[PDB]
Amino acid sequence: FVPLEVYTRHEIKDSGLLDYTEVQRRNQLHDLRFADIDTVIH
Amino acid sequence: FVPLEVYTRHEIKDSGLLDYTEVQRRNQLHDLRFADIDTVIH
Amino acid sequence: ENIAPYKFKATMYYKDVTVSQVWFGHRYSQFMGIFEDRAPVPFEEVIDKINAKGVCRSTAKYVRNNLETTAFHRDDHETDMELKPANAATRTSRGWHTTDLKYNPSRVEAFHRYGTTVNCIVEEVDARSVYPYDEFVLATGDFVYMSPFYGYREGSHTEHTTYAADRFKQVDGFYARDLTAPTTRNLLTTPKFTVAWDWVPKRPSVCTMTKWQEVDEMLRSEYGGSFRFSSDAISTTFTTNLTEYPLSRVDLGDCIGKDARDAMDRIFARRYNATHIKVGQPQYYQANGGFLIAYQPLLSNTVERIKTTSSIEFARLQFTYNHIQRHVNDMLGRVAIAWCELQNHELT
Amino acid sequence: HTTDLKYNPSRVEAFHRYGTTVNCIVEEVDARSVYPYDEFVLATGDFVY
Amino acid sequence: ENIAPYKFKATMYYKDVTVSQVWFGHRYSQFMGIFEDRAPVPFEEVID
Amino acid sequence: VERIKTTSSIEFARLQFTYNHIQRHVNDMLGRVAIAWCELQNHELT
Repeated sequence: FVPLEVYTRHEIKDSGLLDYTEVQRRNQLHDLRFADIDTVIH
Repeated sequence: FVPLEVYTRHEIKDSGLLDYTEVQRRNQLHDLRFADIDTVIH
Repeated sequence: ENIAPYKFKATMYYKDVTVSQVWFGHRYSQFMGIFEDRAPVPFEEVIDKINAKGVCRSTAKYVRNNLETTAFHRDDHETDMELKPANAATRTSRGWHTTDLKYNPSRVEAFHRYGTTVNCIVEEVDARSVYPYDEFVLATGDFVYMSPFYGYREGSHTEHTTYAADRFKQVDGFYARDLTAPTTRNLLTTPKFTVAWDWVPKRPSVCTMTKWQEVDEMLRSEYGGSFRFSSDAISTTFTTNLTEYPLSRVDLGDCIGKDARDAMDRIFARRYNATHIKVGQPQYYQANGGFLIAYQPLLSNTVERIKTTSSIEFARLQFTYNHIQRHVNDMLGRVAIAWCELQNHELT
Repeated sequence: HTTDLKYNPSRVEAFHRYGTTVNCIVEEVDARSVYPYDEFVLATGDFVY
Repeated sequence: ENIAPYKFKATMYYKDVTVSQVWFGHRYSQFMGIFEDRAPVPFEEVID
Repeated sequence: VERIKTTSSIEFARLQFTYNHIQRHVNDMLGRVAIAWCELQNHELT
């Protein structure tokens, strides 16, 4: 007998249309990617 | 043998108390439902 | 039953507008409010400026709270900013922004002072939709309340849109110069951004069924008024009604024929090149638990939606029990027949 | 809802102007709770303790 | 073991308050802040 | 008072049913075979 899954748990995770983890991981990288968070101005 | 599941994957999805997909789908329909997004005023 | 969403690529154009009000003390400075907003990039700005010359207009005109509002990147005149690559990060898609230093007002005395900041941004985003594909989502978390397949061509205007007619625009023969072949582009301007994606026909692009397994040899047999399809490659026995299942009843099932024919052709070439021949057209049956079986018989030379159970252990259990039952019954029949013959034989 | 056009101040000169807008809203929402049913949630995402 | 939550129906009453501050240029207008809030509807306002 | 935790897989129970059915039937048939063999030997002693 070989292992057999109708839906691997990766698919079951993926069938979710959105993902709080991924959305938060992308929407807080916003400052680093699209701005400078260190350069202070006076 | 008939198919038999203790918890159908719909239930397993539903046992989550909240849902990022549903919450976001409802909280961005807010403008359409409860306001006009097109009528510009001058 | 396919459950993974329909995934594709899209591009978001929007201008982060950031107004900040500052107070200027006698030895310090203090923010007293930071209004932020995501203005959309209008249509001709996407066509004539972003895609053509790789520049953005450094000013934002948009309707917010039922008002027409204009933002200038430093409260100065309108210019064209040279769109450039953004910083790099792990597991993030290509992005592009025109500024990276939020402008803030110069120091003055106790007066509060206001400072605008317009940052044009273009990102590539995965987009996902789920049946009935009435609206789709971006990885940023924002939504777009119109079907991914809405369009002017081919009667696509039958599909669902929730925004007015003007907000959507389809461009033919679009050429996409990266910002570092003709295409048709859907461009939508929701009150927060402008999303763009390559228009495609619906029926050939989605499917409510997924090729789950390919079986070189699955034996079909008739029993008690139903078909048993049994495979030892996966140790699984499905049961189906005698009559077929017309694909016309399957909602959105246009990939099934293509995938099945491709798989049968490839498997026939790989294994049954000369030892067997096809017999008739491929057939389709529906099994207990929702699995749809596409079956091509061989010969030796000599509308609705289908719900699929998440556990296959009924089928494997059926296969195991059937194998054991068949073998034990065969051996016990042989034992009984031998015993009978032995008695009839020792009567002498 | 009782309004659908966010009121904004009439045009004046360089002066900033402030505009209020009150929109009364009544919605029907599914609500869900989980054992031991100590607090429950609405589909809007808000909570009630 | 039941795992689906206990589901029922409820009604939310609230007032979206939206204060917006605008600047008025010599040829244009510009938002400079949009405070938003969800005020509650008091009791007798729900009943009467 | 307490709360009862339910496993998300029933395959132990179905496996138990399958094995029990097979065990019962095979044991019954083999018992019959053994008894018949015994009687045949006691019978051919003559």
